[PDB]
Amino acid sequence: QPIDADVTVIGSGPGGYVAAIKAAQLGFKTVCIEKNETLGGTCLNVGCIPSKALLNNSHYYHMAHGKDFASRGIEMSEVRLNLDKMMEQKSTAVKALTGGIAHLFKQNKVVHVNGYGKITGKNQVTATKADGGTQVIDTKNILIATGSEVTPFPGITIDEDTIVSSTGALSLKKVPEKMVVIGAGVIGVELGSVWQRLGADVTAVEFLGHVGGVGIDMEISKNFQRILQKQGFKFKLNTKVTGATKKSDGKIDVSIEAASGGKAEVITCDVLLVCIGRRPFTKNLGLEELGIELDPRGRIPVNTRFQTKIPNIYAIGDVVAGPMLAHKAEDEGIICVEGMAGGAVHIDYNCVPSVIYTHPEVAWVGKSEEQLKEEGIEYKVGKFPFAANSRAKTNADTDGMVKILGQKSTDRVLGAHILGPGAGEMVNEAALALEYGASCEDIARVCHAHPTLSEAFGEANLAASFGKSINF
Amino acid sequence: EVLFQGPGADQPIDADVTVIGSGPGGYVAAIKAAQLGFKTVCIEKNETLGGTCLNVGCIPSKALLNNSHYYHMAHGKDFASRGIEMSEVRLNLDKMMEQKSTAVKALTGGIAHLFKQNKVVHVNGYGKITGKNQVTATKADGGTQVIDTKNILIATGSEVTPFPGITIDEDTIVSSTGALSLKKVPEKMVVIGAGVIGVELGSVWQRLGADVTAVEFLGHVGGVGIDMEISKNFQRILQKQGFKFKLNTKVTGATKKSDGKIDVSIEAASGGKAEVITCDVLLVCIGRRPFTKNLGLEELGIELDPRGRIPVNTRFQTKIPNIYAIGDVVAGPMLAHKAEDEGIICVEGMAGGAVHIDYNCVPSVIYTHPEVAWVGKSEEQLKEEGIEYKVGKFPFAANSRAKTNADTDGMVKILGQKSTDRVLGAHILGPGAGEMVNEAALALEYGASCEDIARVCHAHPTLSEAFGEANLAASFGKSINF
Ligand SMILES: Cc1cc2nc3c(=O)[nH]c(=O)nc-3n(C[C@H](O)[C@H](O)[C@H](O)COP(=O)(O)OP(=O)(O)OC[C@H]3O[C@@H](n4cnc5c(N)ncnc54)[C@H](O)[C@@H]3O)c2cc1C
Ligand SMILES: Cc1cc2nc3c(=O)[nH]c(=O)nc-3n(C[C@H](O)[C@H](O)[C@H](O)COP(=O)(O)OP(=O)(O)OC[C@H]3O[C@@H](n4cnc5c(N)ncnc54)[C@H](O)[C@@H]3O)c2cc1C
Repeated sequence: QPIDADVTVIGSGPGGYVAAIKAAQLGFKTVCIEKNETLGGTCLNVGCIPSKALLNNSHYYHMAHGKDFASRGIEMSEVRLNLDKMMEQKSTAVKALTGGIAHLFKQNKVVHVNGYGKITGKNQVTATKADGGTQVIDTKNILIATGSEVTPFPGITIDEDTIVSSTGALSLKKVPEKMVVIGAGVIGVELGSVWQRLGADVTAVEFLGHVGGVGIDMEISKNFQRILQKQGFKFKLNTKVTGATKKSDGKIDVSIEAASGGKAEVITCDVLLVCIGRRPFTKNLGLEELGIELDPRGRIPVNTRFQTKIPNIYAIGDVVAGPMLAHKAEDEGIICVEGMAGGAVHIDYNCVPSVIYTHPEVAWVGKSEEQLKEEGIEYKVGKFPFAANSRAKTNADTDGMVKILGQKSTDRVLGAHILGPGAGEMVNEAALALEYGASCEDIARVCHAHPTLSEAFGEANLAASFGKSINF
Repeated sequence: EVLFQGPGADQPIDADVTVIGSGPGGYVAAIKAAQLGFKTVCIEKNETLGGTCLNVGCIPSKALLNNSHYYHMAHGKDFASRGIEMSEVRLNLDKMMEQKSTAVKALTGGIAHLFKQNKVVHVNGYGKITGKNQVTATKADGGTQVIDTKNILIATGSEVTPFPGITIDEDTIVSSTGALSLKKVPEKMVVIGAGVIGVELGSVWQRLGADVTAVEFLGHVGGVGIDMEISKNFQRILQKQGFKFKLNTKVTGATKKSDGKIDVSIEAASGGKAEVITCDVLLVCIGRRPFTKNLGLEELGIELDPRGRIPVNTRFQTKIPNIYAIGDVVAGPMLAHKAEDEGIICVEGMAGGAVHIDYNCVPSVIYTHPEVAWVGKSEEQLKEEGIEYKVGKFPFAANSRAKTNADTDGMVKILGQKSTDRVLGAHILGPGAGEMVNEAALALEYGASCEDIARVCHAHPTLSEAFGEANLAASFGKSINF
């Protein structure tokens, strides 16, 4: 009863489920092992999918309940939130896509093994089911796609009741009266804004001086924070949390101080969301016994084919270095297995976009101004505001700008940074541009349809290339 | 103000470039010509700048499409399915029209401010070319102003094409202009022509509560060059929304009746099956055509083509070499971004630059919900050119952003060259088509392959992943998620 495979994938998130599918499409006898009830990993079950659903639903709530719909002649006397039903739309979307992956596995003849996978030899993986039953897979290659987990806050114990991670925050049973968020990174700002739109009094506390996490352009970050403050989202930047006490009355007392030191203070809230980071997950996988050592941050070191020290054991996604993003994991999955089959293996982390699905959105790809200064690159800047864009103006949705960074000597686009409507979709045109080594002039000369938000991308590139846009 | 020459301002002007018309082609050409260091004049006959597009075209239409879509989401099922519960969703049409008007006004004022900032001299009057190097503007007060100029750029745009025997009065018989400003939602509307303008304006009124039928002489919706499979799928979706179609049908006449309603007589296009349909508002949108009235063309010897366009060469020169023409008044797709691009490169050409534009990289968009957008070649075009191609498709129903948003109609279709994998056409029916097609336009500019695009790290979850998936299916034979 051992299964014989060519490729055994441990984990079914964006890295592993896509790697399983592609490996099957390339002709490899393929197994995928998953410990959880459903397939899809962090992204589908407790990440990107439920968060974007709540961002969409909460945005439309705000449009209806606030001023926006009345200003377009859509009149309603009495707009009410039904939170159970909003959660149910979220849950339905999750269920359909997790079902979708099960179908795709059958369609592609990927064998799904349920259980906790442990590498029990160079060419062997053992999955242990919840009742203790085992299934052994003897296998040519092993692909580790075990992903990430929440980074705990030392001294504060998450219980998913009143002190929640992202997981708990995606499923609160009612709108909290007061919420504090620790970490103003991408996840914190998205979940904070959801709850703020729905009625919560929300403050994010962040040790650093800016919101939106690592690599966000500083000017874009400042402009983004100012807009969110005007919506009602409060921030205490440059601020340390010392501790948090669960109280007898169900509330929480949170002690903070300036990050440099000084001014202690206590803030009370009904829910504390702890989202200071995420970290690679390799627990009880069998690495120590194989001699595969981790790097100081818990990642598995790999070569450019994604091979560990043991050349038939591979790793991809949130368990390895680079941006902890679902598209990044997916592409590492694809190219790893293409490599197994003898092909070239390339991904360029500089061409991997980041998106924040707030309203307004934020999105960027390539280098920020700060990165270009660190590196000593000589660059120029083009900017165009959405207030001068015809589609944004027609939609009455005009916050933000596109900022382009270009190289003086060659006019090469080095980075694209977008704050405003449609940023998430627009950054894909920018990623193609960076992949192709576009000049700012090339982008300015594309015949962008009129009226589109994309025209602002064209115009900011014109400003960088020629010195001046047309419409501003 | 030397920069505004209205009634009363009639001294002779000297210019390097005189642009006749302030639509997307003309106003942008003026701005760019000034930025290149030419002494530039733009002449406009109407009370506001920005032409057809700003005043009676793209801008007000897009505003009503956006607002009417939201009304649909609120008033039907969508908002309730997200737990957003509302008592009594009511249409305030005056207030919706007012949002539209506000946007138009801010953008027309925007162009006036840009002309100032760039030192473009705005002459308010009817321009007529009165010599190889001369334009005379006649103003509203009867006065005249001579511009002695080295180059002339004709950007006089287009007008609605009339329907013989049906008089547009902008009351119950409207053009696109009248349809953009109706006082009330008609109980029933007939639309003559199922081109882009017709389906957009139909759909607006359908959403707002009208019963709508479009009558079209050809066998498909969405105008010339739309891919036939995309057209059929789109038509089907619009039928399920409640928008009726009579294709392969000609209108033989219309009569305004004593009850205020209109009887529209129709037949099969080939003949027979005579029939009458009745409506409260009749929208006539069979086409648009180039506008060159009283421009001085005959006197100069500039002969028009049989469709009324001004023939020009690859630098946009007419047969008189210092007289140029761009935009809706020349050949090619009658589109704002097309006009604007011709304008820019024409004036770069006057300054000594290269003049290049690849029409196979010019997208078209329909701003319905779902949107339709495309660029490059359709299947029908590739067949008739004898090009060997392969197809990749990916449905929005398998895309995570579309699914999460419960916004899943349509697909992306990519056509790639059977041997080289070169992208030859991209055709998108669904949410976000208008924005997404610009990624495809950029790809086509480079001569990119299906593989090239499949390997771009599109962000997750985005609609654009469907674009990547369809390219992957075209390149490798199979996508990941379908
Ligand atoms: C709240 C939130 C929102 C997010 N939003 C976005 C977004 O909008 N865009 C974006 O790009 N990214 C987003 N992310 C990040 C994204 O979820 C991750 O980058 C992505 O899931 C990583 O994919 P992966 O395949 O490497 O690992 P994961 O998705 O973490 O999957 C790892 C899988 O392996 C399983 N597993 C682990 N060990 C074993 C074992 N020994 N045996 C069996 N199974 C095992 C796990 O149970 C899990 O299913 C978000 C994350 C969170 C928490
Ligand atoms: C309802 C509607 C919806 C549309 N939607 C879209 C869309 O979504 N996207 C898109 O790309 N296109 C759209 N279009 C088409 C678009 O409006 C045109 O292709 C575009 O305006 C053409 O630009 P132009 O500069 O060539 O001419 P025009 O915009 O027609 O401008 C010509 C200008 O010249 C002026 N003029 C003419 N003759 C003279 C003279 N002798 N002296 C002085 N002034 C003169 C006119 O008054 C006018 O202001 C739409 C059109 C309509 C009617």
